[PDB]
Amino acid sequence: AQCSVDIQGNDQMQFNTNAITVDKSCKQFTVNLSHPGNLPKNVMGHNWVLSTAADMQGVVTDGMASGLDKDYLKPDDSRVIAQTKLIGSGEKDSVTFDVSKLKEGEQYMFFCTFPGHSALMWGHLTLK
Ligand SMILES: [Cu+2]
Repeated sequence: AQCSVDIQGNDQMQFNTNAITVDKSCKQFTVNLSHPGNLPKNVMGHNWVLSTAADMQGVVTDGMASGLDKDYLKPDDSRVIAQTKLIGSGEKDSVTFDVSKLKEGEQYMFFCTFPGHSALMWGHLTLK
């Protein structure tokens, strides 16, 4: 069935959606990230990272501190429920995670951790 979604990050520092719905009948969910545009990873790299709303800021801040060589994400970050690699234009990456990780009474957010991008590149991921 449909327990997957295609997300795009472009040269204008924007995702093509700020809301993803995960049907409760899904046991696992897949996000397929692509990067239309022409800019390379260093100027406009994008990733897809999922965490609780409360942990978002910490994940973003520590991600920047980790550096481009670590795809701007702190290694073994226990706050990260799902993540794709950092990609440049023309590249792609997919990630699958267990829906059981979406704890009851928690609001999940998806965002890009490349320095400054989360200002525009964010969205809600809700289970229903
Ligand atoms: Cu980005």
